[PDB]
Amino acid sequence: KLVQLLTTT
Amino acid sequence: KLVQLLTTT
Amino acid sequence: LSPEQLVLTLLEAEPPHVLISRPSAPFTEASMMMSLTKLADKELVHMISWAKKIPGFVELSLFDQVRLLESCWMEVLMMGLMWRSIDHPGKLIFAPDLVLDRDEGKCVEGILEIFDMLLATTSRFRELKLQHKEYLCVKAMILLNSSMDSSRKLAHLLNAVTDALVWVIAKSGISSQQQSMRLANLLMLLSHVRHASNKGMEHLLNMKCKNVVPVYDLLLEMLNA
Amino acid sequence: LSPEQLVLTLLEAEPPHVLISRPSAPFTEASMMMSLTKLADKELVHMISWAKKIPGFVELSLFDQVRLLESCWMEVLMMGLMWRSIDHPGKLIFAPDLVLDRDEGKCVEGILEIFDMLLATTSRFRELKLQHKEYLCVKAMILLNSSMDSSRKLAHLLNAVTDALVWVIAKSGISSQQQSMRLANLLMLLSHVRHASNKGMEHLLNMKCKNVVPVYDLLLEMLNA
Ligand SMILES: N#Cc1cc(O)cc2cc(-c3ccc(O)cc3)oc12
Ligand SMILES: N#Cc1cc(O)cc2cc(-c3ccc(O)cc3)oc12
Repeated sequence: KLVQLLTTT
Repeated sequence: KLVQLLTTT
Repeated sequence: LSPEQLVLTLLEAEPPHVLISRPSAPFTEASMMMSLTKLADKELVHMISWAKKIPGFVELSLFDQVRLLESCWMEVLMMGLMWRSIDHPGKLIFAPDLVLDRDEGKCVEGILEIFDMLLATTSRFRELKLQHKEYLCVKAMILLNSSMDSSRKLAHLLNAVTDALVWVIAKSGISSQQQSMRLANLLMLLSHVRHASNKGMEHLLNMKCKNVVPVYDLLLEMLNA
Repeated sequence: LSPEQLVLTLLEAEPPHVLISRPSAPFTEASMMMSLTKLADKELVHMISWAKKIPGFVELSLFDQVRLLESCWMEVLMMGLMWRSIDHPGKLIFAPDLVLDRDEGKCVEGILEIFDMLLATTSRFRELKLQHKEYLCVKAMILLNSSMDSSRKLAHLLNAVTDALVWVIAKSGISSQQQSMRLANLLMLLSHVRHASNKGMEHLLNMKCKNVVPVYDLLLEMLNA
């Protein structure tokens, strides 16, 4: 979750 | 003990 | 990038104001914890976007980006709470529709302790007349200094934000000795933020284990890590 | 009391090094914790004496003195530990004949982690080339900043030690701007010390409940706070 928000906008 | 060292020593 | 422009980028990174969509009404131990956790979850999403808007953050290794956010999230949430509460003595402005009184923290065991800690530190920032731009620098520093190639990038960034805070203080035009005194006073308050932080999470963790608060994906993950 | 006299006073107030001997045979989980708790208790006694020598400390109410010490004792112990290990990378000098290698921390469940963050913070202090005079001021600041007409007197005491730290840094000769940056860099490390402290005390309580080592009297009172 934290990771997918760090790699998407 | 803490109070003793603080006030008695 | 000058300090003034670095601070402008922080201002531009500021997350939007968040509300929990809750019709005004009294608080119980369940309705409070549920509101606080629901708010924390929404703010966490915005916190991730905020971090990415800090010049250089996305240049760090994905491993560093994740470690910095997993360790400081609660402190960053509490720093924001204190800045929102600065103009409302005696109150904790978690959100427009989530304003809590000290005596309302008595509806939840172990939280009145933390509220007092947050209200005290808030009153301290109020006394210092914390400015918005200092708030911005301080919040960014919390994220960048929560660390316990990409390494030097981090140091460079932390140094840049520190230089921005010094600059902000220098603009207040106060005495040089008073500028140093102010710099030290603001930074020493961060220990009290990190303290209310560790306490706030211990409390939340105990709450999770009891399944008292609903399941929030991002928050649950941030908490577990 | 000028900054220089405050510093000289802290210099003289420095507690003597507590001598503790390393067990004959290689450390076991229990003998290491025995050595650490035995050292902490003796150092705690000297810490109290040291505190009463900090200008204005005895003028605070007895209850403020107690809250300050209960809240920062481990932080103080570790700051001293880090200073003693400053010129010994990969080594933690708990005491003259109690030099623990990062490795020996494997016999104790969950202490290696704490040893790592302690070593990390030490390297940072080393990298900044922390000076004895700065160190004295920071340790005193740690005690006075743990507020986790007496309350007002505390604020004045903290400002006095802070003025002393600023004075020490200026005597280094670096540019005014670099003095601000050094002040910021040093204080930003208090967060890391406070963090390690939290883990350290958490770990000690863990060990006590596990019955890995007996913890009583002074040490125990400080643990419960
Ligand atoms: N205090 C406190 C506290 C205790 C707890 O169990 C959970 C939470 C969550 C928050 C919280 C939520 C949103 C913020 O912007 C700041 C703090 O504060 C908490
Ligand atoms: N690391 C660690 C650690 C873990 C623990 O359970 C107890 C202790 C006590 C100390 C300790 C003792 C004396 C010092 O001058 C500094 C630190 O370190 C500890």
